[PDB]
Amino acid sequence: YPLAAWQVIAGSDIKVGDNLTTGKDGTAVPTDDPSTVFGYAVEEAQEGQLVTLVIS
Amino acid sequence: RSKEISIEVEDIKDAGDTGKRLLKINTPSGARNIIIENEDAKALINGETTNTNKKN
Repeated sequence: YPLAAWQVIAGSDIKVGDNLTTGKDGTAVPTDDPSTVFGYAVEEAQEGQLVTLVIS
Repeated sequence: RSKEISIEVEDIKDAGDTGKRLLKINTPSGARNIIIENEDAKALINGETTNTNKKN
């Protein structure tokens, strides 16, 4: 069901607009190297909290 | 839409015509063939001159 945005457990602290990639245990962590980027967060989240961001 | 971004030369929108030819080239000889238009100068740089190249 093609989702435009997901809710993924943050593997660290994530700021709004941060590009995200996979982390430990499949968690979402901040990145900076295009290739690892699968989505951009739309809200701030602390480690262990869900963060919702658009795919793209 | 994403697996990896193994882009190609023609994906680089603001690359120039000579710039793309150089990026695709595999050897120094190929690069010299792109860059040096004067055939006598190219012959000198290649260390391979005819008597006509020498006169010129």
